[PDB]
This record gives sequence, structure tokens and C-alpha cells, in this order.
Amino acid sequence: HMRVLGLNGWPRDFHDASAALLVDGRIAAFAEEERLTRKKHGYNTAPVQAAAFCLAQAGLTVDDLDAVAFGWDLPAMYRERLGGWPHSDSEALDILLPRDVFPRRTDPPLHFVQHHLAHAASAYYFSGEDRGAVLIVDGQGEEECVTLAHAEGGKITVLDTVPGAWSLGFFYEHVSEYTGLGGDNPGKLMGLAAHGTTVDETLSAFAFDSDGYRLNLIDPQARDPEDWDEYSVTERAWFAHLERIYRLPPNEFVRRYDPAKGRVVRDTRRDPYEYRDLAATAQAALERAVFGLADSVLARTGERTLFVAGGVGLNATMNGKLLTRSTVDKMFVPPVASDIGVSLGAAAAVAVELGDRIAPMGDTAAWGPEFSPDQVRAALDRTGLAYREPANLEREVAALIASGKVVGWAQGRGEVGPRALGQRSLLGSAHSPTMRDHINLRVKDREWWRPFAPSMLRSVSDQVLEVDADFPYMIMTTKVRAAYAERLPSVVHEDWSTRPQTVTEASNPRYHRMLTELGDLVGDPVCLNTSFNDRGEPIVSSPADALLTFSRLPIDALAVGPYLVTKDLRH
Ligand SMILES: [Fe+2]
Ligand SMILES: [K+]
Ligand SMILES: [K+]
Ligand SMILES: [K+]
Repeated sequence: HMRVLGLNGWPRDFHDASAALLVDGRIAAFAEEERLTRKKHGYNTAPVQAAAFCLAQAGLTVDDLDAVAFGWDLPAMYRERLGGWPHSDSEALDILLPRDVFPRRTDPPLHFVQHHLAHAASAYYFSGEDRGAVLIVDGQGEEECVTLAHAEGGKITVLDTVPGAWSLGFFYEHVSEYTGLGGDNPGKLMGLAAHGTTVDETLSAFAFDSDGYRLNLIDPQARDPEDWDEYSVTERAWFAHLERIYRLPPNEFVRRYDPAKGRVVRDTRRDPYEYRDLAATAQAALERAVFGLADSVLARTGERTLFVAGGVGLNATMNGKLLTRSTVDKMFVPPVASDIGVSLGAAAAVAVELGDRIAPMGDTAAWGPEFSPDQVRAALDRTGLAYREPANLEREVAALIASGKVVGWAQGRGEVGPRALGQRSLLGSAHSPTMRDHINLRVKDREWWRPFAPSMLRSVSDQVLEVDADFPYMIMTTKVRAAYAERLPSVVHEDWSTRPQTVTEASNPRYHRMLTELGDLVGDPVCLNTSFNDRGEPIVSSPADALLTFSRLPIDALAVGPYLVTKDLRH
């Protein structure tokens, strides 16, 4: 078997560090650095913890690897932007895989994979489809912000690219920053957009055409002479433009000592909800641009299957509108469409070059660490909390959810990507018309306007959803059928749209059993499934992380491995 370790993350100005290990084309392990370090977004680091976990999980050392692959062409970026690539392969490996954590006798072959090739590999090779059009829409790779390519016969061939100064991902991050949501939280902008109305989707900046878009605000060949990407140049141009054309100036961040918290805390000067029409208009602009790019690559390649990756591929609202287009029959977007996926993509590209066949992802993203009952018990015994070991944990959790309680669920291998998918989730009733406000305001103390989404059995999804297909990742919106347009108020929008996870018995037996039991109580085997964290931390990974979060949030119960902990309500 070939064993290839893919990596993302570097100590200089990088984000989304992660590591993925392919063994004979199968995902043996995959983790994001932030989940193990507890530092959101995996900034400015090699993926030391994630790679250490992957090797441990597989029972390997670096000497057992056939290759190490990195999801950017770093030598090219250093040569073009920083005056030269100074590292031998051995020196680069010492930075990526420091010897104090990764002892080795010799160096594995090191491969640098062009960033958009890594994104494209993370979609195509794991899709279960033998051919299709590839659309990569990113912030920026080494140079380009968009790649259109043709995936066929195991090969990916580039058709066209768009230069970085025209980035749709940077545009959307800059609007998110302008509204006060923050450029690091573009998912919040997508949720805010649902509450606004679009006036003029060009924003007096875009011109749209049947193949995509033009941006008249900035020279497409603009390059920052003092940086290695175009983010600061695009930021300056977009902030100036938005202040000219939109009725509100930028929201500002405010840092003030809060005596209730005993710390300086960051807030915004205005409520970001005031910018909802800008959010709606930016989302409409993004959608129209991407519809053109998607139509273009499908038409050029003669395909009707669309593979999307790059960070903009996390835009589930946009993805759902692509799926319904007359030009698209099938679509695949991996849960790791953002830069966290280029570790996996780089490993895949290299594994394919080495002659392996890559297995489909298969309706799960559960590749991170898991913990045995003894390991969970060790973490529980640290807290001193009382707990139970239910004879039928799934049936008890279903009854708690049916009654309107919120249950933390930490089971099996951690899912990868930004969405909880029944491995590290907070669960609540899909049928309750008060549950959305309860979890947004009482549990998470976040914005009232944030949406929630459901998990449901794949075996009922053809009845619940208008499309009979797998939706394993909560990465694509669709509509419910009439019979469910009012029954599921916490997880279905007024317009009947929803962003589902379908669950198969093979994908997640425990979660499947719990939803089955819940269906016997509330009629539909469907629940609300949100991230097990709050706004200030990554999704929990270890049993100790789950207990720490459980203890600070007014959650009713925690099902962690085979154990059930309930809030200590004795005065
Ligand atoms: Fe990217
Ligand atoms: K203005
Ligand atoms: K369609
Ligand atoms: K208790």
C-alpha cells in the first residue's frame, strides 16, 4: 500500500493548518490543527498536532510514509513574492514535521502541490464520480482566485483561471469585515443575507456575463509589492468602494474593559443586522458571478456533473442554487472545500501519481480522534461529576430531545470541516418553535438571526426533501416537501429551504439508531444538529473539551461515549 501524509499550514502568515493520511487511497486519519490546539483557524503553524495524531492513529512513523505532500506550491510563492526559496527538502521537512515530534531515519519524498490542484483533487477524487467539470472558487492560491478545470480519466486539466485581485472569496470576506461580522466569519454573512433585500447586485462594481464576471473596481493584474497575496490591496479597494456606494460606513470594532467579565472584550460599534441589505446584495453578487463560472466550465467540458471546492464552496446557499440550475445534474462538494482540505487534496494528487486509486468519501467526515470508554471515564473521573451508563443511551437521548432538552453528543471519530455531523454536536428538537431562540440566545448567547439545520435519516429524506439524494455534509441547501413545510420550524426556513444532513446506518450507526428512536416519538426521525462549542472556541474534540463546554453552557445533558451526564440541579 502507498501511505501519503498531506499537510497544510506553515509558520509564516498561513491559516487552516491540517493533516490527512491516505493509506491505499483510503482516509486513515484527518484532523484540523485548531481542534487539537483549541486555537481557532490554525494560524501561523505547521500542522504539528494534526500530523502527530494522523501517524498515531495509523500506527505509523514518518519512516513508514511513501511521501509527504503540501497543499501549496510554497517554493513558487517564495520565489515570486519573497525573493527566493531558501530551504532544502530536508530543511522544509524540519519545519513541517519538527524532529522533536517526528523522529525519522531518512527524509520521505516531499511534494509541493499547486494550491488549486489540491482543492480540485479534494473534490474530484473523493466524489465517487469518474468525470465532471471542476470549479475552484477561493480567496487566493499562489496567484489565481478561480480555476476552471476538466476532471476525467483520473486526470485534472486546467481550462482557465482568474487573477487574485478579482477574488470573490476576498470580496465576500471584506464585506463580512465591513459589516462587523469579521472577515474570519463569512458564514455569518451568508446567514445575515437571508434577512436582507437586494437592491442592485452589481454593487456598482461587478459586471456579469454568461461566463462569469468582471470587476471594474480594481486592475485584475494588481499585485501587492509588499506581500505575497492580494488581500490587503483588495481590502483597500473594497472598503473605499463600499463606503462610497453604501449608506453606512464600515462598522468599527470596539475594545473596552467589561467589569462583568473582568477583561477587555471586543464588540462592534453598530449592530451588524443593520447591514443586512449589504449582506443580501453581496450574497446575490457572489451567486450571480459563480452561476456564470459554473455554466461556463460545464459548457466548455460538456459535463453535467459539477465539482466545487475552494473556500467559497462552503457557501451552502449558493450551492443549493447551483444544484437547481438547468445546466447541473449532479454536484459534489467535499466537507473540506476550504483550505483545510488541501492537505487531503495534496495527499490524493500524490497518491494518484504513485498509482493508487482513491476511494470515495462515502457520506461521512468522521476521520478525527475517537476515545474509548476507559478514556472518556478518565476525563469524567477528573471532574468529580456524577454520571450514568444507560442501558440504551440512544433511546434516552431521543427522549430528552423529544421533550425539548438540548443534548451534547460526543461520539466516535471527530468530524472534519466546520459543520457538526453527529460526532461532536449539540442536538435539539427540529419540531419546536422555541428551540431556535433557546439555543441562539440562552445556550450560545449569540445572534438571534442565526439559522439552524437538521439531521435526518437518509431512509426518510425522499419524503422530507424535494430531491432524492445524499446530503451528507450540510453543505448544500434544498427545499422540504409540502408535508414538512410547517412541522420542522427550528430547522426549515419560511421559504421551505433547509440545509440538511442525511444519515445512513453505515455512516454512523449510533446517530442513526438515536434518530430512529426519536422518529418513534415525534413522528419524524429528524433533529436540530448544531456545533458543539460556542462562538469563542473550535468544535470540541476530546472528552475533556466536551465536559469543559458542557459545564459552561446551560445544556441539559451530555452523551459522551457510553456515558450520560445531566446538569447538576441540586442546590
Ligand atoms: Fe484555497
Ligand atoms: K455613502
Ligand atoms: K438541476
Ligand atoms: K447530575
